Amino acid sequence: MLPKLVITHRVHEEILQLLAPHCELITNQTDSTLTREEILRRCRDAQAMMAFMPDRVDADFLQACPELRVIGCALKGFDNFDVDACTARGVWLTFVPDLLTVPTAELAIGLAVGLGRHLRAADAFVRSGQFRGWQPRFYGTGLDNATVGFLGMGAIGLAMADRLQGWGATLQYHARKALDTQTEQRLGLRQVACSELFASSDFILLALPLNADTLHLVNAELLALVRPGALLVNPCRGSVVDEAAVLAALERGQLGGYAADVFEMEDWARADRPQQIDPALLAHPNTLFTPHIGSAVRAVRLEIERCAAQNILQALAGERPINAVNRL
Amino acid sequence: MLPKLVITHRVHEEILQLLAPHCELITNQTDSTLTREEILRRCRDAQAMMAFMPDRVDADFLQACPELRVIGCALKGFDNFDVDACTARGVWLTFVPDLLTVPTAELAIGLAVGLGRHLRAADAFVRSGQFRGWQPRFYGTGLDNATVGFLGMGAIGLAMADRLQGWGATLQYHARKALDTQTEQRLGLRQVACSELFASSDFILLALPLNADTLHLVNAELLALVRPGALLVNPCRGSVVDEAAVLAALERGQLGGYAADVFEMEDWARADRPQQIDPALLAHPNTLFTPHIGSAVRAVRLEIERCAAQNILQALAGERPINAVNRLP
Ligand SMILES: NC(=O)c1ccc[n+]([C@@H]2O[C@H](COP(=O)([O-])OP(=O)(O)OC[C@H]3O[C@@H](n4cnc5c(N)ncnc54)[C@H](OP(=O)(O)O)[C@@H]3O)[C@@H](O)[C@H]2O)c1
Ligand SMILES: NC(=O)c1ccc[n+]([C@@H]2O[C@H](COP(=O)([O-])OP(=O)(O)OC[C@H]3O[C@@H](n4cnc5c(N)ncnc54)[C@H](OP(=O)(O)O)[C@@H]3O)[C@@H](O)[C@H]2O)c1
Repeated sequence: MLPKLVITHRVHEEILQLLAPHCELITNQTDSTLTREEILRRCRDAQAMMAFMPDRVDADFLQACPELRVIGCALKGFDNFDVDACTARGVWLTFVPDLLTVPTAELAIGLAVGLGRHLRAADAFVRSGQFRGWQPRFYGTGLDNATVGFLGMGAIGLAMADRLQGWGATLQYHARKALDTQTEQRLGLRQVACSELFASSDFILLALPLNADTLHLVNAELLALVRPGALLVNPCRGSVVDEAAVLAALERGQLGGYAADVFEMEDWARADRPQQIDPALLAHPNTLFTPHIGSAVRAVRLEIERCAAQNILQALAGERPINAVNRL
Repeated sequence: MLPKLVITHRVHEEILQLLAPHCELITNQTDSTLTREEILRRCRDAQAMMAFMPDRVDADFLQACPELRVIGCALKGFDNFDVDACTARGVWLTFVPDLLTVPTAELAIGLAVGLGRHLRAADAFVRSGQFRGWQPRFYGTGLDNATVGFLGMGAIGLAMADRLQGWGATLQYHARKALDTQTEQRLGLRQVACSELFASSDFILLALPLNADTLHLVNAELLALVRPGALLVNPCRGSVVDEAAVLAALERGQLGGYAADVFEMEDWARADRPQQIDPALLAHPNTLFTPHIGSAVRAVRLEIERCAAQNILQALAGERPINAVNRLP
């Protein structure tokens, strides 16, 4: 009787082969996301769960799954997992601290450039077959000589700052805690107040987790302070911004653009979670969107799955998992 | 009697105000490109011309405009301007050496990320209203741990190299003349043969002017060498590549993607240029295109127009324009 491991989404064959000698595998080798009800059913007598972005684990889920020893998350932002409840029940919660960082930072910079330069409309125009040569059109905003503000300066904030080093921009950030002097000085980063960040940045790049303190942090009040025409890029979590306030800011022309890889409709732990992205936001010309593909780099996804798998195996062997989010 | 200046495309009002005290202005303050016949009509008795990327000046053009003393180009690559004919006829030709470099480099890296990460299709999907959370589609290629190859290492090549410093890539390049060692070492650039560049790069970024030597340089022979899935980005000139060879390499799935800001159809000096981009190339999913917007940054275009205007004014005053491309008596 090997301990039962429920894997909620498809995994590489290499990962199944890695886990097989140690676990009874209850797998979902399809392209689909299963219902919460079905996931809960599978986990009833499970000793381990490998969880992904669409998964949500609350105190009630854990209570109904009394044999769970570890939830190994194949992600960085564990906002949909009740860590406190995991700890109270003696359940390890693990994440993937580094592997998602660089692919997400690359995408965020791609979105900043694409948004500033009208990539969406530009490509549509060429693809229409109507291109006849250069025109005095599609004039946009570049990074050279601009001020770029980072909200949050953890892994992704740092990775984005690294990647903007040759770009002729003035870099500033707001964080809860100051970056160490050497890193600040290396990256040419200046620490500013949150309001100052919004008032003086031409590009605003969000790099915050979603928690109680950051929920709707980017609200109407804060957006009212932005330089007219400022560009906002959200590769972190949807609910860090109030998308309705963002749309309003775009429509009044105070916000020059919004680019996002993440959306409020994805934040399952919210009882009042928006069920869709507002069609008016989707239709706005000053936007650029991606469907949570921040870590969707082909080579990286096997490594992410492997990280989660190794953490799960450590927990099942009675070790402290290397990437445990909590302490028991 | 003031010298007549023909400005073929829309400029900022400030530039009109700068020029008006010294020139009779014949303007095109619309978003349209006028016909060559209309431009010739306007330029017949003009002393000056401010020219843009859609313009083409050949021997015949100059012959029809015997009073022209300066053509001030609001651009860097003057491949559609016969400089030899200008020089022979005593006409200054001026360009903009540096201002276009940085915004074009920014775009090219944007195109590299956009192409590698299926940004075009990803955005189309989200906007459909059918987004249902994290999903299995749109897995792509990143720059981290990838080999990035630059063909050419002039202003744009160097600007791109500068901008990729923190990206965790292995950078290599081919040029006719190598950079010095200190620069190569600081930027982590290794010089390789052209064939090796194409056989070993995950991303290939073009940074060449269009001339006799570079016309169709990126042809079937070179594309046949690439790693399955290699991504090609062209921010320089369309005709540096053979777009038919590119399409074929895409269709067989050897070339992973092609992103371009520039197209063979724009290269007016070529008598055998295509008149459009192949519909099949436009229809291919592994592509990302922009309509020659390399320097389309609002603040930069203003400074580009200012540069062309200043050069024109210098020439009309009887002095050598600071950014003259040619030398006269
Ligand atoms: N789009 C994607 O595919 C993708 C991929 C990976 C991650 N993400 C999301 O992006 C988030 C950030 O990722 P990361 O790897 O950079 O996480 P990280 O390394 O934990 O960095 C987050 C930073 O934000 C700071 N912070 C927290 N609350 C703050 C507040 N109220 N004001 C200012 N700063 C605050 C934290 O500082 P303290 O240490 O002081 O709390 C931390 O330094 C993740 O939590 C995840 O939700 C998205
Ligand atoms: N998309 C846009 O909007 C946009 C904007 C600006 C420029 N451009 C285009 O991009 C081109 C490059 O721009 P740039 O500013 O980098 O020009 P650049 O500073 O003149 O650099 C071009 C480099 O290519 C090299 N080269 C010339 N012929 C070559 C050959 N046959 N083989 C290998 N290398 C060769 C040159 O070196 P040598 O000294 O050895 O010849 C030079 O170092 C421009 O000419 C223009 O056509 C496009």
